Parts: sequence; structure tokens; C-alpha cells
Amino acid sequence: MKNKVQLITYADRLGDGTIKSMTDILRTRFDGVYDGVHILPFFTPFDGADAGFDPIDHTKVDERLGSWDDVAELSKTHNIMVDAIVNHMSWESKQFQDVLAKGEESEYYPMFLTMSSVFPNGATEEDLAGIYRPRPGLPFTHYKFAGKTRLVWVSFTPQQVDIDTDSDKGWEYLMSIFDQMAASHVSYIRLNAVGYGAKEAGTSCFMTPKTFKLISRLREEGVKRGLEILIEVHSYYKKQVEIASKVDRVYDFALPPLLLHALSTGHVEPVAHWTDIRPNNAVTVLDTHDGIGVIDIGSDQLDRSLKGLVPDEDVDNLVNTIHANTHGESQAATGAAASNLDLYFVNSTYYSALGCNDQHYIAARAVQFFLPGVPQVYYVGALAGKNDMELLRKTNNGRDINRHYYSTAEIDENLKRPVVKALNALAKFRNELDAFDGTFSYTTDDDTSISFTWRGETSQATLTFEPKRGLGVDNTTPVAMLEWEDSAGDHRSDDLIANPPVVA
Ligand SMILES: OC[C@H]1O[C@H](O[C@@H]2[C@@H](O)[C@@H](O)O[C@H](CO)[C@H]2O)[C@H](O)[C@@H](O)[C@@H]1O
Repeated sequence: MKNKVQLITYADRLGDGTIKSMTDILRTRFDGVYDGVHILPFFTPFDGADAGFDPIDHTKVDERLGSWDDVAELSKTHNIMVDAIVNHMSWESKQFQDVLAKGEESEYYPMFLTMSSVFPNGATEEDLAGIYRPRPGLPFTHYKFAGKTRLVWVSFTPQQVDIDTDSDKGWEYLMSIFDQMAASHVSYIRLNAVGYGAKEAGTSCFMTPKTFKLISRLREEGVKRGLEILIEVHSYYKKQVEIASKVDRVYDFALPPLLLHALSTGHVEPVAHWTDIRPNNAVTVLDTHDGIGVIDIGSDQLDRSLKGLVPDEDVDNLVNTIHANTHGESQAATGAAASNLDLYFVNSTYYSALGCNDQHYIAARAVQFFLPGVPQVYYVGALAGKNDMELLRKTNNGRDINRHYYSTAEIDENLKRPVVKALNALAKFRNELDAFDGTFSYTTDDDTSISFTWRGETSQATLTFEPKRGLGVDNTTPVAMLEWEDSAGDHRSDDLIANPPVVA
């Protein structure tokens, strides 16, 4: 995966509302800034309950958005990342509809998992109780095959039926997705919900050996088509290091909340700790299309005794710090959970989570770009967007607070702001300076300061980070100094907004 900054965006929420318009905005307004892009699900349909992650036909672009040729067109300039939903598919798909009509006579009957598929011999209470769950209840719902009532395995919603990833039809389906991705010259594949993709009795059915056997089989099938794979997994941070050592690339879900903590308090030990242990085969982010994950830093869900990178109280304070900085907007968006250790995510834009503080925000991006891994910037964050209460009150969907529809007018208006111009100049710096293709090193004091250093062939750069120097939502004190060496010798920048860095 190229070591340049990528953009995460919906096709219809960045420009006129299509892949062509998205590609236009990308090329015209962000040349040299984002040379790659993760296009969020654009299949048939894209405007369902789960905003593209519940497609009926994974193989077909939503004709309202464009076509696969638009993807191929965009590939001539930008590396493209796309989601591959491997765990499940729509019950409205023709494959599953056929199983309902024809039952065991159906061509696709082996393609879908049932309780019998995994538990031919009966299941105990411990068998079903130990299954890892992202959603409440048991992962089963009622469907009638021909006329016989059956318990179909469903990890998320009853409308998304899990497929047998070891069956021929299920695998044939996954390869139809891969073949279309490779046909349109997609570079990277984000394997959605792959952690649940393998079921075996007696296990949690989440990241078991059979799961790593599936990821490796999908890897080899991908390279055979020129496709690199990436796994998305939210879990306890020690499981994250375990997983990252067995796969090609993972997400760094710990950093976003860790930077919210450090910018809220000033304590940099948790960040220095994470820097030392984190997997470096990662994709770094601050915001995503979902809420801010706090589970990731992050007591274990099943066994509270395993403590995260900060005490449970600092996790509670982090959730409440977001509620305060947004003045209750994220409360309206986040459904209460009685306690904050029971929260998965907090719904708010990352800019608003910082109280819209420019100095704090640019610093967070700077740290993101200076840690090993390929950085991504979510489109709302690329525009330093605030929470969208109107869409939230229209759709009643919590995550829409961080999914604003940006017309080309709104993009060019927000492009006039200095914080936006600083981020663009920062990504260009991150892409243009060849120091980042070299070797990484870091130093720390104790709690006040931490310095991130990259030294390459023709260039060097160091980022020092002192959140102590400026505390408060309304504090304008720069908390990140930058020094770097290039063709024009040694240079410095003590303010990354007013004095954004440039390369020779
Ligand atoms: O389709 C449901 C969601 O899938 C992805 O997010 C999941 C996350 O919410 C949690 O359940 O963990 C799993 C496995 O790590 C994630 O796949 C999408 O990112 C999300 O947008 C979908 O709603």
C-alpha cells in the first residue's frame, strides 16, 4: 500500500452526488493532497438502512451513483480502496430468495449458515453463550426454507444472512466480487466483518484459527488479482496486536481516542506506550464514517479485569469530555448505555469532539501522519466539519451527525478556512517529503513532551508534541512544533496553521 495520504468519502456526499463528481472534486481541489481514496459502499442500493453496508447486490454499482467504468477511470490517477462484505449478504438477494422457495433443493442452499450447519450435534448453553456478539441476543432468526422453519445464522441484523465461507457457492460468490474489483483496477480491499466470517463449534466464532485460515485464503486470492487486503477489527488492544502480527494490514483504532485524551489532559505516556507496542502495518485514522470508538482503549468486553491503555475512569471522562466539548450534541446523537464502559462508539465529528479547536486538531493530524502506517482522512475531517444536527433530526440516525452532504459550493467555501488549508498543506508535506519512506524513531520526556522523528535519504523531520502548553477548548496556543531538513537545509515551524510547512 502506497505511503501517501488517502481520502475516505461517500460518493454522493462529496460534490454533485456521483462517482464522477466525487472524482472531479478529488482531482481539482485535492491534487497532491490525497492521491488515494477509500470509496464507501456504492453498490445496489447505497441508501439502505446501513448506508451502503446492506447492499442487495454487491456486484452492481448503484446506477444513481455511476458505473464500474467510473471506478476504472478514477484508478488512472488515484489508488482506490473498496469494501468487500464477506461475512453476510442481503436476505433479499436472489441466492437467499431461492433457498426460501426451493429449500434443500436450492442451488444455493449450502451457501448460507444455519444453526445445524455449525452444530449438527446439539449446542450446549456454553456453546451459544460464548459466541462473541456485536449486537444483542443470539445470532439466529427465523426463515422458512420451502415450508420448513429454520434458524439462520445472522451476526448483525436479521436481514443480513451469514454465508458459509468454506462452501463452494459462498466462495464462488466472494470471487465474483473480487473479479469485479480487479476488473475496475481497485488497489485495496477492506474486508468488512471478516472477523466473524468463520464459524466453528465451541469457539467464540470471532478471530479463531479458522478465521485466520480464511483471511490468508482471501489474501492469496487477492494478490492473484493484484488486490491487497485490509481487515477492520474493533477489539481489545492486546487482541489487536495479536491479530496485526498474522495479517498484512489493520486499522489503528486506538489513536483517535488516545489523542482526545492527551489533548484533554496533557498526559502523553499512554501515547508513548502505544507508539512502542502498536502494530506498524496499520492504516492510521482520526475520524471514520462511524462514531469514535472508545472500546479500543478499552477494557475487554467479556473480561473487565483486562485494563486498557488508560483506567476505566479516564475512558468515562473521555466520553463525557466529548459530550461537554460538543455541548450535548453527541448526547443527542449517542444512545445512552447506562454506563460509559458499555459504550462502543460516541457519535460526533472529530473536529467537534475537540470543541472545534484548530491548534488541537492540526496537532492530532500531525501525530497521525508521523506514526508508522498509511494515513487516511475522512471527508468530514478533511473539511474540518462540525456536527450536523439537521440531518440527525431528519433521519434519527445517530451516525449521520458525522455524515454531512457536502455540495461543491460548501466544499469551496470551507476550503477558504485556514485550518483546512493547514491540513491540506500538511498532507502534501506528508506525501512530498521522502523522509517518511525511511526509518522511524521517537523520544519522550515523562508526561510533558514526546518527539516523533523520521530520517530518510535526502530529508529528515521531527515533530515535538506538548499538549500541556495549551489546555482548553478555546486555547489558541500551538501544541506542536515542527523541524525538518531538505534541499533548502534546516527549517522550522512553531505554528502549523499560520505557518504551514512546505518542501523544496
Ligand atoms: O454492517 C454493520 C457495520 O459493519 C462495519 O462496522 C462494524 C462495527 O460496527 C462493529 O460491529 O465491529 C464490526 C467488526 O469489526 C464492524 O464491521 C461498518 O464499518 C459499519 O459502518 C456497519 O454499520
